[PDB]
Amino acid sequence: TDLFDVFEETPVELLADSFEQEASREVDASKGLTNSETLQVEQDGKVRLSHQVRHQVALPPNYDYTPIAEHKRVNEARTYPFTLDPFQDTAISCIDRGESVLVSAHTSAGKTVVAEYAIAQSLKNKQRVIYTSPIKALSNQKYRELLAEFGDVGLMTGDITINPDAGCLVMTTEILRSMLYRGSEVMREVAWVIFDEVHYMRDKERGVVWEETIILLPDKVRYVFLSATIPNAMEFAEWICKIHSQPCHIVYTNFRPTPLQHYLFPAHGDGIYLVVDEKSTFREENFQKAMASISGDIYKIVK
Amino acid sequence: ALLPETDRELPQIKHILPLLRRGIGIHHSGLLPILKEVIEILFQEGFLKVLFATETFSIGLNMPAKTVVFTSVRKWDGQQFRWVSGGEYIQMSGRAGRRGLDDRGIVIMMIDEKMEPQVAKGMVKGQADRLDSAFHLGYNMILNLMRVEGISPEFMLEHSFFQFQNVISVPVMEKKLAELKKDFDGIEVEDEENVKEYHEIEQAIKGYREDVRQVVTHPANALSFLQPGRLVEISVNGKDNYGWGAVVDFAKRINKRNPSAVYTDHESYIVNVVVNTMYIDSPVNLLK
Amino acid sequence: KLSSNPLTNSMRLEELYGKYSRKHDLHEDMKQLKRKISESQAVIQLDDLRRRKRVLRRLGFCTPNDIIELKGRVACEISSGDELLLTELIFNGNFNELKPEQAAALLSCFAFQERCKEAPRLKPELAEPLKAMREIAAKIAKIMKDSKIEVVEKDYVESFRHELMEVVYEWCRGATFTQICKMTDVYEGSLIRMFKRLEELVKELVDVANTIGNSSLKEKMEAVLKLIHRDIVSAGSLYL
Amino acid sequence: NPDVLLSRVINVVRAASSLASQDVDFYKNLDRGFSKDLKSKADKLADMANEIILSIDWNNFGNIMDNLLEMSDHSLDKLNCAINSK
Amino acid sequence: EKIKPYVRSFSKALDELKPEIEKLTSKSLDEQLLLLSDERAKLELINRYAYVLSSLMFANMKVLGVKDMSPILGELKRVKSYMDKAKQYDNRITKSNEKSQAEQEKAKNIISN
Repeated sequence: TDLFDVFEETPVELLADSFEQEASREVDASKGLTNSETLQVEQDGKVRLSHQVRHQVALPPNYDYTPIAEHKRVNEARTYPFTLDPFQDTAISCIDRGESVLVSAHTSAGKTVVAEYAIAQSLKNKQRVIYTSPIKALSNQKYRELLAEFGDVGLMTGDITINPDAGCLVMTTEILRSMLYRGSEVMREVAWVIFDEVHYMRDKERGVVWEETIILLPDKVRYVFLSATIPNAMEFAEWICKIHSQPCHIVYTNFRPTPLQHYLFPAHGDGIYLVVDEKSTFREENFQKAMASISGDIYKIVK
Repeated sequence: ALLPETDRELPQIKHILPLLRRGIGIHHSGLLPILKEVIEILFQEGFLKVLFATETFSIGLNMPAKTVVFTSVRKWDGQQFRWVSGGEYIQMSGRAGRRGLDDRGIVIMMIDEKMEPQVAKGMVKGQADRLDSAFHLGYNMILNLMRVEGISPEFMLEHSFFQFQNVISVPVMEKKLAELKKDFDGIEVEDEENVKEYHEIEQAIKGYREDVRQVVTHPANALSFLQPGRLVEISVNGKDNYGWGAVVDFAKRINKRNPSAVYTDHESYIVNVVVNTMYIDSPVNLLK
Repeated sequence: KLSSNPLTNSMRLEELYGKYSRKHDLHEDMKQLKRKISESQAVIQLDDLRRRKRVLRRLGFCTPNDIIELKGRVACEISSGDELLLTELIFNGNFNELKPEQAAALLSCFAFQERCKEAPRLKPELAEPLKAMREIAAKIAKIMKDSKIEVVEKDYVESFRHELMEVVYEWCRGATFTQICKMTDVYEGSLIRMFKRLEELVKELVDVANTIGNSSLKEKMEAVLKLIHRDIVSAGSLYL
Repeated sequence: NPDVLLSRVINVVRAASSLASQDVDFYKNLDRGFSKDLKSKADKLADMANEIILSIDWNNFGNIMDNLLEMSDHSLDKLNCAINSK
Repeated sequence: EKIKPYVRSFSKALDELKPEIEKLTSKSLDEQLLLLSDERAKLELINRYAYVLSSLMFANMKVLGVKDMSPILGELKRVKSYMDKAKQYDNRITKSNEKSQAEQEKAKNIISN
C-alpha cells in the first residue's frame, strides 16, 4: 500500500595619500582637418594643455605610514634621462621603498617607465622577478622588449618555453597561477611581480584568473599593477591591501600623450568636422552641422 | 625562409605579399601565426601605409600610427549591434598618435545614422568602465582547492571581489543599525509592562476580527437582502471607507470581453451605492 | 477580556500604547534590518559550490568527505577541455579501442570551441567513438540536472564542435596543410591555433597517463605527437 | 526492528494530525500558560530535530535535505550496476 | 475543554517516541552503515532517517501552524520518491531467483526424462 497518504489525509477537525595633482604641457597649434585652427594658439605659438593626476594608498592595519611624497630615491635601479612627471616619481619611489602598487594610466601614459624599476631591483637584490602579460603575442613582445633590455629574461608559454632558468621571466598569468598550483620552485626567489593589463579581470571567461591568482599569491611579495584609467580603482586597493597586508598605492591620471582630434565622417559625404577638440570640449554646433548633413567611401578618406 | 619547405607556398601567404608590396596591410587572427607578427614588424618599420586591422591591435602595443579610422559606429559583440560606449571607445581611441613623431592625432568615424548629441558626448566624451570581477567556479579549481591542503575551497571565497558590494553595503547599514539600537533604548523603558500584555490582546483584537472580515465577505452571500435603498457600510478593500451607503441597484459583471476572466462572486456582481463622503478632488469623471 | 483588562485605556493607556507601538515599530525594524545585514554577510559562493561538490562525490572523483582521489588528480592534470568528461573518457577505457589516428578525432572536439560549419555524416570509424562519448556526456548532464544546475543536455552535449574530426584524422595520416583547409571554411591560422591547443591536450595526455601507469595510452599518444608535430604546426616565430 | 519503530512513528504523525486538527486561537488568546505550554511542547521538536543534526554533525533545512538523499543516490547506482555487470 | 485532551495525546506520542529516537540516534549514521555490508540494506537505512526527519519538520510546521506549507511538502515528495526506487529494484532480484529456479527444476526433469 502507501504510507505517504498519512501526509495527504485530513485532520480530524472539530585610505591615505589621497590628492589631486596638477600638471600641464604645451602643443603646437594645427588645423588637422578643419579649415582653421582647432584650438586657440598661445602668444608664444603653442597651445597649452593641462591634465590631472590622482594618487591614494590603501593602508594596512597597524602600519605606521610615511608619505611617499616625502620620499627621496638616493640611487636608481634603473636610469631615465628624461623629465620624471611626478605620477611616475610617486610610484617608483613606492617601488623604491618596497610596497605593492597599482598604476591606473593610459597605454602611452608612461606605465612602461614605472614597472621596469621593479625588474632590475630584484636583480640588484639578486632575486628573480616575474612579468605577467596576458597575450602570447604580448608575451613574445614583452620578451623581446625586455630581453634586449636586460638579457636575464625567460619565457614560459603553453606554446614555447625558452630559458626557465632566467632571472626575469616574461610569462602569463596562466603560466603563473598553474605554477602556484604546481608549487614551482621559482616562487621561492620572488619579491616582485608585475601585472600587465590588470583591468582584464572583468572578463566573463578569463577574469576569474586575475582574481584567483592574486589571492593565491603570497603576502610577502610586493606587487606591480598596470591598469587602465579606471574610476573605481580605490575599492580595488581595499581588495589588494586586505588580503596581502601590505600597502597598495594607486596612480590615476587623465594624461593623453599625443593630442587627439575627433572628426565625424558622414557616409557618402565630404564635410569632416572637429566635434571634440584636444581639450575634450565637445563642439556642439559642428556636431549640428554633422547631423544636418543627413537628408566604398573609404577611397575618399585614404587618398 | 625560416619556415619549412612545403609551407612556403600556401596561398594565403601568396596573396598577402603583393598587397604588402603596395604598402597595404591586413591584420586579423584568421591569418597564420607567422603572418601576424611580420606585418607588425613592417608596420613598426612603417613601410605599410594603411592597415586594415581587427580589434586586437588595440592591445598590440609598441606600434602606434597617426590616424585611426573607424568605419563602424556599431559592432555586433555577439549579442547586440550596439553603439560603442565611452570607455570602450577611449581605449579604442588609445591607438592614434605617435609620441615624438606626430604633433596631433586624428580620429575619424564613418556614420550613416542621426546621432543624438548625448550619444557623442556619451561615446566620444564618455567615461571609463568599471573593473568588476566575474569570479565563478570551476571543477578543475575545486579538486585543486581540495588538493592544496592548507587552503580551502572556502578560503578563496573569503577574499572574493565577486562578493564585494554586498561586503561594502554592510558598513552602510551598520551605521543605521547602531543608530536604532540607541533609538530603541530611549523608548525601551516602559513605565508599565502591562501594555505589552495589552498589546498582545489589542493586536489580537485587530487579529481575530481580521478573520471575520474574510468570513463576512463570502462570495455567494448577502443575497435576497440587496434590494435598493438598503443601508450598507461601504469600505472597498478595507482601506477606502465611504461610510454608510444606500443601495441603488446591483447587476452581474458578465465579462464578454474575454470569458476566460472568471470573477469571484463578490466581483461577478456590481452594485451601485450612493455615499456622501467622496472627497472634493476625487476624479468623478474617470471611474467607470 | 478587554473589559476585564486592567488599564483598558486607563492613565491614557492608548497613548502609552502609542508609546509601546513606536517602541515596537523601532524595535521591529531593527530585527528586520539586522536580518537585512545577517543575510548580507552570507557568502553567496558556497551554494553553487555545494552543487558542484555534490557532483564530485558522485563520479568517484572525490570522497563524500572532500578528499581528492586519483580521479580528482587526473582531473587536476586536465585543463585543455572538459575535466569532467575527459576524466570519464579515459577511465571508461574509450581510448583502448582506438588508433593514434582514431583517438585524435575524439580529441579534436575538445581543443576547439567556436561555432563553425556543419560536417556531413562522417566515416563509421569516426562517428562511432563520437557516438560513444555523447552518452557518457549525457550521463554527466543527468547528474548535473540532478544537482539542480541549470543545464540543457543538448547545450551540454552539442557544445563540442565535432566538425574538425576529419581534419585531424587525416592530419594524423600525413596530409598536406593545403588539402585539409579546403574541408571547411574555418580560417587557417585558427586551425593552427587549435592544433597548438590540441598539442596541449596531448601534453596533458602524455602527463595524465603517467599518473596511472597507462603507457599503453601514452605510447599511443606519443604516436599522435609526430602525427601532430610536423611541417606547419612545428614552426617558430620571429619575436623569438 | 523498523516495523516496530516506524509504527510508533505512525502514531506520532497521526497525533501530529491530532494537534494541527483544531484552531488554537481560542485558548492561546486566553492564557500565556496555554501559550507557554505548547511553547514548552514545541521545545521537544527543536531538541528532537537537533539530535538528528548531531547525527549529521529555514534555509538550513534545504542544506539538510539534499545531503540526506545523496548517498541514497549512490546506493541504487551501485545496486543496478551490481546486476547490470552481472 | 477541547485542546486540553489533545495536548496530552500529542505529548504522549513524543514521549513514546523519544526513547526510540535516542536508541535510533545512538550510533551515528556513518557508523551503522559501516556495520551493514549490504548496500541494498543501506538504501533502506539512509532514507528511513530522512523520512523521520521530514516527518517531524512537517509536524513542527504543523505545530507552528504556518499557513504556508509549500516548501516543506515538496521535499517530502522526494522522500516519497526515493522509497519507490527501492522496491521495484528488489522485485527484479526476487523474480530473478524465480527464473533460475525455473530452469534447474525443469532441466533435472529432463535428466529424469
